[PDB]
Amino acid sequence: HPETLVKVKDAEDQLGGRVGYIELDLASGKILESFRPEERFPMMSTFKVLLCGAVLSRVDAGQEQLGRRIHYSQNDLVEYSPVTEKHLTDGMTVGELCSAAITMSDNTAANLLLTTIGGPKELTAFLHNMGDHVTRLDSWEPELNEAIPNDERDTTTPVAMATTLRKLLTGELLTAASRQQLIDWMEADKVAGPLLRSALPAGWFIADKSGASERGSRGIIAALGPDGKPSRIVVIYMTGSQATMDERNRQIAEIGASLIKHW
Ligand SMILES: *[B]([O])([O])[C]([C]C1=[C]C(C([O])=O)=[C][C]=[C]1)[N]C(=O)[C]([N])C1=[C][C]=[C][C]=[C]1
Ligand SMILES: [Ca+2]
Repeated sequence: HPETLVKVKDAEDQLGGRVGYIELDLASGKILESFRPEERFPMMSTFKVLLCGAVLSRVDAGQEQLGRRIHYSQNDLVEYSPVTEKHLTDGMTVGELCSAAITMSDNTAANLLLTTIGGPKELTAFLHNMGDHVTRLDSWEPELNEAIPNDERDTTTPVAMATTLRKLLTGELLTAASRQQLIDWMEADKVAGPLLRSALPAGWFIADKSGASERGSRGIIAALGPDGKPSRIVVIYMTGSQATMDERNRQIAEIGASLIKHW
């Protein structure tokens, strides 16, 4: 069962492109191990967590309500909108939109939530304002990461993402209720079964968020640990290859197995 760094390097040998990885201790924030920690990768759908962090920050500031209902029309729908496409008559609450963006990777939900904050540049401003001067969102879904490769637009680094996720889940950046709501949505993720979850032993906690481009890229962010409580953050990104989705998934699952077996 290869050591995690050995397995990450092997994944990159087999896939082509780059694989980036970091593991942080959740309590201390210390980097436990990493590979390409400071290199840029496309965020893909992993940004949806950060988006909902910004929404929750607005809640905490008295500027938004999770119960506020948003109506939208057929013309607002984009690709990969399995939840929002079923609510054209009734609309969805802000909190429902975050649940759908996080748990189902719903793209229209994410775009609606981006409208609530004024667009991708405002999410960047939110990240900047929490001390992340690396991560940037510039585009909407689904063009995010599909229109001509890393111009630094729509990218993060493993360390920036892991650091920022730790601050959202543990900091007093968010209120206790909002921190808990964010991790609850990640825990309820429905679409990342083939990834880290496939390696997870019974009894363990995981809160995660996956992402994909059609070709070349995959990723996941997670807070996980034994005995029902998260104790570490893991971020894995891969980009730049011509590997199949099955291949990409397999390699993330095998990195997961290594990190669990060598915990
Ligand atoms: B997202 O990664 O930006 C988004 C939706 C999506 C999420 C996931 C996941 O694992 O959470 C898997 C697949 C799609 N990506 C896209 O909209 C992207 N254009 C896309 C579209 C089709 C297939 C793969 C990627
Ligand atoms: Ca290499």
